[PDB]
Amino acid sequence: MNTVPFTSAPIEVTIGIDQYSFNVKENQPFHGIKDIPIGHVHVIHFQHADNSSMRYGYWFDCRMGNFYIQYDPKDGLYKMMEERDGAKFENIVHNFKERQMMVSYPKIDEDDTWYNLTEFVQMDKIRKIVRKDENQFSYVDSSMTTVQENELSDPAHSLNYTVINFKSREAIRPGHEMEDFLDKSYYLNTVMLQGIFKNSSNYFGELQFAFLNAMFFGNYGSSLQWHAMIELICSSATVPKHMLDKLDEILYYQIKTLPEQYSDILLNERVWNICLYSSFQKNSLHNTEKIMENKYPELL
Amino acid sequence: GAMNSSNYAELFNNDIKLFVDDTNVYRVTVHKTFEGNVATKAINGCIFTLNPKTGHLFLKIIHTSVWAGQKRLSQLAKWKTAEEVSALVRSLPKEEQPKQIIVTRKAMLDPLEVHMLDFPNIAIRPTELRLPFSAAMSIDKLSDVVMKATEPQMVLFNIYDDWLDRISSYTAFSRLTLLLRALKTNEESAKMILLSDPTITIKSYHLWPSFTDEQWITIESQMRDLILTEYGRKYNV
Ligand SMILES: Cc1ccc(O)c(NS(=O)(=O)N(C)C(C)C)c1
Repeated sequence: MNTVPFTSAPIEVTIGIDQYSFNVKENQPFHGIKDIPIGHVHVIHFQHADNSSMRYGYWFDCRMGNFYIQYDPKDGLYKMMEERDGAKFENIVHNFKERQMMVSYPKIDEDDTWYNLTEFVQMDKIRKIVRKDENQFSYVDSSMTTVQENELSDPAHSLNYTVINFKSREAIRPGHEMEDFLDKSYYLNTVMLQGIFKNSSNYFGELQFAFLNAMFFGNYGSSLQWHAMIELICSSATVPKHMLDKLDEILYYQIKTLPEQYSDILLNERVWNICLYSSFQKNSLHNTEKIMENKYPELL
Repeated sequence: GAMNSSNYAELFNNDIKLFVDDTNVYRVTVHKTFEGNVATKAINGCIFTLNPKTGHLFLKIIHTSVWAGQKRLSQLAKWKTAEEVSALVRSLPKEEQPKQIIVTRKAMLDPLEVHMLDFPNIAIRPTELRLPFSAAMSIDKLSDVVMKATEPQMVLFNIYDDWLDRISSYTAFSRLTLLLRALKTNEESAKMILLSDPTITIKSYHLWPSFTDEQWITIESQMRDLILTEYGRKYNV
């Protein structure tokens, strides 16, 4: 079990840790989050009470270093930093635990939600989508745009998701125009899986990361990316059976976790109705179709 | 953007463009089988690809053999149309290639876009207009070359005959659309108008009769009457 210490909480803020969140009042004696499960990436995220504009946060993995939060009054945000002096850090954390000034990561024992949402998400891949190589952790916020959004403007602050475009030369073999457009298996299996992602685990990891950025930060380009990766599988007639079964589980837990009151903006009617009812894989997502029909029958 | 009433004059500027109409590509007769089921029999079709500024018509004849052994023919027809249009563009010298292609039906947008990926600077555009190009097979010489074809074939026509010697391309296209609208609404009447005065012949190298300027005004008036009439005979007005 690991810990992220906060030097202080000078401004009122809602703090999220994975799917949990709590309200911290201005200058409340809050000094961080303990008992964070080892083995998973995590995200710690922020929404200021004064300006609900800009949700922002940090993806990290406690195995990769000792990280803490300290408010910067010049840039106006809670920043993650790495403490390189391990002895200093353990000492800080031990004092704050003794004074019981930390919240406990509030995981229920039966609950696999976070595992299920981050099963394929690796810090190393996150850091290639979010390029900032001097830090071990990655900053994301509501306004960051994707490389594909920038093609259609600050590259250093971009989300370098794998570009997917169904009407592109990469997606369409010369002389297979109709075939490849109506059945995207070539693009999925040869171009993306064999060529770019190398395996389905890295594909699912990027799909899961995109969803989580859409959900936690309202990041619109991430939502586009999530739906694009779903649609590419669903519009392929030929998908490995293990991938279809895993996709059904992935989407099931994503739909289960989505705040009910955000479905209108975070779910694309066309993609889901197409995937569940028209695509080649209309019959292959039983768990996802059942939860969607019981939780969001209006969208469909 | 889409082509409509408001930007109609763009058709006659000096940017090369083509209309593509796919409504006669896949043509069938529907009939009963010996068992009393229903079946289709394909007949020859054509892609109607027209430069509205010059009147040049690239009539790609679609022979029924292209459908042999294929499924989902109405869907295939759109992709076949896009393949042939793409092939046509590639066959033209660079300085003759169009800057825009306007499809008369929106279902042609994605097939043509995918086939034209090599031509990113050619704009593929829909239209809000309800254009009458389906009636092209009511022009006897076009119908005849399509039905007689024994193999895939491209035939080049000028659908304006020699009109551009005396009128503008705006006026030519407007005349063409009026003739085709008439032929589409009431083919027999429209055709009676065009040929009953027998002294006005169709030159061997033309599609329409050799009307004088004055005779064209009379003809155009008769076609407008026809179209309003049939609009009454249909709506009872
Ligand atoms: C919370 C935390 C973690 C790592 C750090 O390095 C610091 N620096 S400090 O805030 O300067 N500090 C040592 C304590 C008085 C708290 C604080």
